[PDB]
Amino acid sequence: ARFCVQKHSWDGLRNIIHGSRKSSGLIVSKAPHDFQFVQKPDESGPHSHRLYYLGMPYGSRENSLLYSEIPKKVRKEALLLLSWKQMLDHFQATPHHGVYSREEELLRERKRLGVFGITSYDFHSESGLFLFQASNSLFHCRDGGKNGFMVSPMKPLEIKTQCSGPRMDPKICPADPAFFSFINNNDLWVANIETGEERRLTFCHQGSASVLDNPKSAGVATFVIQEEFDRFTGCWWCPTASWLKTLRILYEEVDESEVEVIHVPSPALEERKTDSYRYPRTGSKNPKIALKLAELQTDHQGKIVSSCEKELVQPFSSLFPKVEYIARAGWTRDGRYAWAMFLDRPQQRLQLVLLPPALFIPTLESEAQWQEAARAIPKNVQPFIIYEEVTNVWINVHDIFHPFPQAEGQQDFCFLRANECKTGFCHLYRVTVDLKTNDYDWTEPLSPAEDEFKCPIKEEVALTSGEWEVLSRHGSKIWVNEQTKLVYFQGTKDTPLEHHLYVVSYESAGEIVRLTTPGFSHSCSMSQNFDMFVSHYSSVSTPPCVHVYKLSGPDDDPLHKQPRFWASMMEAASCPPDYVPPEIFHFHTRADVQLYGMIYKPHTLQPGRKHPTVLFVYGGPQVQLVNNSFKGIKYLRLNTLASLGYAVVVIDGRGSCQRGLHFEGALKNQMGQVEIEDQVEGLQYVAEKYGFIDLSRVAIHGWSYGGFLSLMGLIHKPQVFKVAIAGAPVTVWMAYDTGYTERYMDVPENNQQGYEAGSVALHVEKLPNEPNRLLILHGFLDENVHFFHTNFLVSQLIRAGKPYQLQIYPNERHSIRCRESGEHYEVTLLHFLQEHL
Amino acid sequence: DDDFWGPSGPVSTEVVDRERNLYRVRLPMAGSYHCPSTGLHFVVTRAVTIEIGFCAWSQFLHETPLQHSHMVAGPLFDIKAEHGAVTAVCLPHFVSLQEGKVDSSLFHVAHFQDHGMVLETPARVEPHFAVLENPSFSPMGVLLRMIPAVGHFIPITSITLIYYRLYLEDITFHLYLVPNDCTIRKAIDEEELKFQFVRINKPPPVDALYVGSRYIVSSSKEVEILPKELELCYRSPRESQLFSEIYVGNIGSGINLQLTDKKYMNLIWEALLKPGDLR
Amino acid sequence: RMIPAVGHFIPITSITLIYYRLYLEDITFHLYLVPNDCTIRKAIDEEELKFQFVRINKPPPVDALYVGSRYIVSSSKEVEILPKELELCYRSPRESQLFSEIYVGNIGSGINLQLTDKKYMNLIWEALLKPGDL
Repeated sequence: ARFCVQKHSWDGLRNIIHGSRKSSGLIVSKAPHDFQFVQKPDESGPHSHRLYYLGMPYGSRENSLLYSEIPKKVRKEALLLLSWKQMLDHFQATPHHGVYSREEELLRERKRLGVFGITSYDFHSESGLFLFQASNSLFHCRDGGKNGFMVSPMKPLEIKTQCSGPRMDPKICPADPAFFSFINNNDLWVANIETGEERRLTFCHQGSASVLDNPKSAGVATFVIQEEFDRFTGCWWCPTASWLKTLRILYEEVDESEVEVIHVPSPALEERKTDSYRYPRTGSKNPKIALKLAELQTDHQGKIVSSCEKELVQPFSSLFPKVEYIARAGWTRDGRYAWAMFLDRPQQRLQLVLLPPALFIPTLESEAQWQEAARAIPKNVQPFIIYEEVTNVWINVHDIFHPFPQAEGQQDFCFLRANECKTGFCHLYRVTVDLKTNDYDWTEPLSPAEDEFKCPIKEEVALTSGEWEVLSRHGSKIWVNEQTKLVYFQGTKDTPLEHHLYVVSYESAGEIVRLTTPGFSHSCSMSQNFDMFVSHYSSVSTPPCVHVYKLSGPDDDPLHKQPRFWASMMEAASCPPDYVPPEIFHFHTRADVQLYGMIYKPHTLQPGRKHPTVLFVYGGPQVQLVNNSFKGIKYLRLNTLASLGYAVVVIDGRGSCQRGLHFEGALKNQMGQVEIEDQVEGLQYVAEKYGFIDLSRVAIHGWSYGGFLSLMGLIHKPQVFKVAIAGAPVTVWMAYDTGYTERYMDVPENNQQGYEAGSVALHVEKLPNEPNRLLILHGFLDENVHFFHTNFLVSQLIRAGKPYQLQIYPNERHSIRCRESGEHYEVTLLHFLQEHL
Repeated sequence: DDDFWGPSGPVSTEVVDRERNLYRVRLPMAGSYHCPSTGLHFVVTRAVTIEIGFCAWSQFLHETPLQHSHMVAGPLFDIKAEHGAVTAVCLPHFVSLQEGKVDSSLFHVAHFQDHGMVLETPARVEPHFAVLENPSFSPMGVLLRMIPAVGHFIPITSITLIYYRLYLEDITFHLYLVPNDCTIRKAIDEEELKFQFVRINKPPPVDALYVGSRYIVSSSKEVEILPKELELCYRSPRESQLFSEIYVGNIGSGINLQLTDKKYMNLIWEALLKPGDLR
Repeated sequence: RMIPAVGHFIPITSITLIYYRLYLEDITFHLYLVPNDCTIRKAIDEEELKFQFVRINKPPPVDALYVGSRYIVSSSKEVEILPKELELCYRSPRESQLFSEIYVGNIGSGINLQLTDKKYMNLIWEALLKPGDL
């Protein structure tokens, strides 16, 4: 009755994988990136907008800056497919042979950029100035405003310098586009573009070129912040110039003296040398942080006359105790305040704080002069904790925050805020708060209480509500139009499997209006004028397409402006030759909880049959595997698995994202113990609904959390899973960083019971005695989850005698990048199932 | 014939510039003409100087992301005339339809501009062309959706080209197998000419071949054959096209060149070439 | 935490250009392995024409090769290859253009020329050079 997979040779498997990748259907390899819309005067030509973005038009394997003219009065019956015009004439932006310096390659690994060339850029609208980093250094060009829009590509101008290392993180000053800033050799620098002069404002890094001896850093994000909170900057420009022209820059200075150091092999294997990282493991000490200003004054010709740098009149750690992280920070649009978001250590109390620039005084070591600065501060200057969010599960960190430029109402301060711990779901709120003052005496030090600078709420109006949530992470934002009192956002109001665009009046919280067509998942970006928007969407059965829409309608009622399809920038492909799109389903558990999923039913199926199955699994938080998007290019190996006769079952059990807090809050302090029961419950269900599932031959397979879950299944459910192929697993939980483990697992001092039963390396005696029931894969250069985790597991297997197999990827970090390591990963994957399942 | 075929009489087709194949003919009256060498058809109401020019798809496509969703379906022409001169135009396309395997709605006509490209729907699809009423003079060609370069194995009314070189009691054969396009044929003939490789005409495959399908070239007389398996794929006339080199060195009057599918070993095309048929 | 992304790679088309020069009876061949493009041929044609070299048309590889592969140039022993390997990779047009030269005294009955995959030993190309092409 059963069905036995065909046996192939090793070269045969290599050939079928090479063929399945050749038949991919000529993917674009990149969709148009972040856009910018620039209006044009109508008398200048037939077009009305110019649209700038990033992409690779299949020509080169190099992401590049492109633009397109948005026509005027396009005719309806015929589809218009906009061009992709080059903007930099024959300028390659990847380094020679595609090898990056260690700083920028580590940053690319932190951002997961798998493309070469210009990855991001900074753009000043008024001057129309483009500034970016390409090859090994900074470049800039001008197309927008006074220069007049271009027709032919033009040459980018290299910014000459005298620094040694690489110039990181360029940022154009909004108040004046003649200057910019950057990070060099772990310190901060400000430079001019016209006069070519530079200046250094921070003196923290010795430059001794040894991570061990120079721990301090200024205006740069540490590791745990980059990885587990997704903030890739440490400096921020003040958007207004104060009156000589004075400019401000808020930045942070980190002190990593007491952070534990570890060694990681380097991409140069022959040297047999390692690189050291400040890696704070769970329970250890995080670095010391602080916030500092850095003024600088210029004259009419653009010369930096003075350049000071100030600090809080009290030690940062004194005004704000129980503060472990700086999630986000920035200014308001008038320049009257600088704000930041503080997280405590258990990650259960986030709070917005508002800081006036007047609280920053120059660094005066002479105690006599310092007591003069602490005397000259105005009375109404003090920190303002506008908002505080306390939960019982954990605080997910949002970027969504939009303060309104206040008129001469000295008491009030109104802003939107996507709060999530109030109802259990991420919803927008319009909150107005009165900035109460106390007229502190900064000369005498103060030990702040729990409610020192907390200002009382005047109103708190929910704008959205229901059993759904507003997209707030992974680069999702909101667009607020203050001429019509609206707010555009993205959420899952329709169904948890789709991302749609919405709009609602933030003055009167009326009815929400969807702006995208149902049946797809949309990733869209508005215009700054709120008349056009581009949407990138797809579905399970359709590859992505990128259309541009134009909001038309009567000007008196702006809420109901109808979205008109204007033009297209990319069409679907449908991947016809060998791709059967999976089928989404959903079931209930015995605890009455709805879960979703998908199944790749085997090709060439026959009734009264049974196929070997492969329960693909990630299971970890902040990841949703089942949604109505095109999985055809991301996970196509699962289609190849199905093409041979395997039945792939994906299931997003309790713990995943996009379903609220109380749903995700099932992992708290029980990580590992609960996610498998949802996988086996959702695997036995498919045995009822469908009949081709052979529960005798059940595999399991994951990566970096599913690798951890692959091992937990084989321990807890040895009779359900025959084999188990773990990938870059997390074996011991006491050797992972603070930003992630403490969020969910509550440092071992408190959860030593759960750390024991969650670490899979401490239960090695329950693994199978029989051979050929465990494969292990890990990358050698991995710095996210180090090779130690696999290395310590193998050590525990030998102390008990259990068999295993192992595959190491020497030139691969946490993500398989080169194709030869990708092919060899899949070729060896099929071969294990072919023989031992 | 190369001249436009009309009821009154074939109009003399004068070439302006052979380095770009600029032709220009005078429609002497109203009515409906056609040219088979290009596969074009025209329906006009006056006597008008029409200007026909060839141009490669690639140089207009280098900016647009078209080529990953719609596949090139025919030769891309360039038409010039007065506005109220041409009523109907019929653009050729090599896509096979006779079995109805592919739908008759997925076709489109290209209309290039500085903005981008406009993708019109033909007024009528026919087993060898697409109809367009009242055209706006631009570079125009036929497009087919579904990116069938690897998918849908859409039938292609392909053709086969044979080129030869004698060189003192020897013979060497260049065998091209391409989609049906006048631009590709012309580019191949040009590039072969500067090598003294002259063409010889032979009936094409009378069946609908498939995209990306392998085709083993062989013969009865055992000779030298360089690429055993050709492909049936599309590549712009400005590039170089695959073919097969055959050192036939004929010692017998009839050499039966032949090609065979690789998937099902079915025989498709055969042609026996004799001496004397050359110069 | 995000699931690691396996990279996607597609092979590309390519051509192989054969050039020759005859001094008295010795032949110097110039073999070019280059991705199939337009500008590169009409550039390399002039670059070789400067040194009185000329082209000889031979079919390109049918298979789609990956960018970054290495290929052993093999023949029958009567040839001399100063570079024994070729490399398929994009190249800036205004910059230098790599090739492999071959020295042979007298061709006579024609010489074989083969490219072979370094990693798997695949015969992905061939050419039976004869004096007729000269």
